[PDB]
Amino acid sequence: ADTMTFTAKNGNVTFDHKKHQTIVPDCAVCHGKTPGKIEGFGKEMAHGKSCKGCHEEMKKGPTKCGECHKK
Amino acid sequence: ADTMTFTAKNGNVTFDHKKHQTIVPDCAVCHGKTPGKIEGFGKEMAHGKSCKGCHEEMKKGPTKCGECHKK
Ligand code: HEM
Ligand code: HEM
Ligand code: HEM
Ligand code: HEM
Ligand code: HEM
Ligand code: HEM
Repeated sequence: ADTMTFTAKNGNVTFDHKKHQTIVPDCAVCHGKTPGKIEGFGKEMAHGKSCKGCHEEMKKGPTKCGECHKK
Repeated sequence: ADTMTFTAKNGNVTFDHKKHQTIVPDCAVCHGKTPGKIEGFGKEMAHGKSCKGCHEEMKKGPTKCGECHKK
């Protein structure tokens, strides 16, 4: 439906945008004031606040390498 | 499901893999013998035969930078 697959040499990472919208109901959490592309998105942001950091803080969702990176 | 994102400093590239699976004759066109991770995939391959080259040769699909790279 609205799943984004981010390529990574160590295993692609599948992100269900629609599901995340259903459970994080404020776009601004991920996008600030402009839902759309996230400037700079890549490894550093994904391993920080844009992906892994939320999972770590909320104790829900993937935090170990292999939970995201699927060979 | 629905799209792949190839992160790039000059604008991420969104790629409808399923659509390409449908219209492009055989997985081997992009994957060789077996579908799996495309070793080396990146700028050189994308600007060559893996992406842009097909679009140019077959006169269908994006060949201009901004048609693929979106900020
Ligand atoms: C210590 C554990 C991890 C290691 C060693 C690791 C390794 C890497 C590496 C090497 C890359 C760059 C890939 C490339 O440029 O081809 C990358 C990117 C990425 N990682 Fe991880 N990763 C880990 C944990 C995670 C986790 C837990 C997540 C999910 C929450 C994640 C999500 C991502 C995403 C989405 C990208 C790609 C951003 C883009 O598309 O450019 N990683 N990771
Ligand atoms: C209803 C609230 C939201 C709206 C309206 C929204 C909208 C969008 C839009 C328009 C895109 C661009 C798709 C494209 O490139 O064509 C996008 C991408 C994205 N969204 Fe959301 N989103 C929302 C909530 C969220 C949430 C809560 C998260 C984090 C959990 C999130 C994470 C992302 C990520 C990682 C991308 C890919 C960014 C990129 O490729 O640069 N979104 N979103
Ligand atoms: C692009 C960055 C992100 C990636 C790659 C990512 C990836 C994932 C994956 C693979 C799952 C498990 C599969 C699923 O249930 O859909 C998941 C679950 C989850 N994520 Fe993320 N996520 C990202 C960003 C975020 C952010 C920024 C937050 C919080 C603000 C968040 C909160 C959650 C939560 C609460 C779950 C648990 C879902 C459940 O238990 O049903 N994620 N995420
Ligand atoms: C002359 C026009 C173009 C320029 C100047 C350009 C520029 C670039 C640059 C600088 C990169 C490397 C990005 C990075 O390392 O962060 C890149 C990679 C890439 N470009 Fe282009 N590009 C052009 C045309 C195209 C077109 C037409 C397509 C689509 C058919 C395309 C698809 C890609 C893809 C898929 C990557 C690889 C991103 C990744 O590593 O995942 N480019 N391009
Ligand atoms: C039905 C035929 C196809 C199958 C079964 C298939 C399967 C796959 C699989 C399993 C992956 C993930 C590989 C990984 O672990 O990274 C993948 C990624 C990819 N495929 Fe396909 N594919 C097919 C057709 C195509 C076609 C026709 C193209 C080119 C037009 C293509 C281009 C790509 C690209 C660029 C990736 C991302 C890079 C990568 O992850 O290796 N695929 N495909
Ligand atoms: C990973 C490499 C490639 C990338 C990033 C890429 C990207 C795109 C994009 C952005 C479009 C326009 C949006 C869409 O119609 O889905 C497109 C269309 C198209 N691509 Fe590719 N492409 C790739 C590889 C290929 C290859 C190898 C072929 C031929 C073997 C091909 C054939 C086509 C065709 C025929 C269209 C036209 C679809 C239509 O008219 O509706 N593409 N591609």
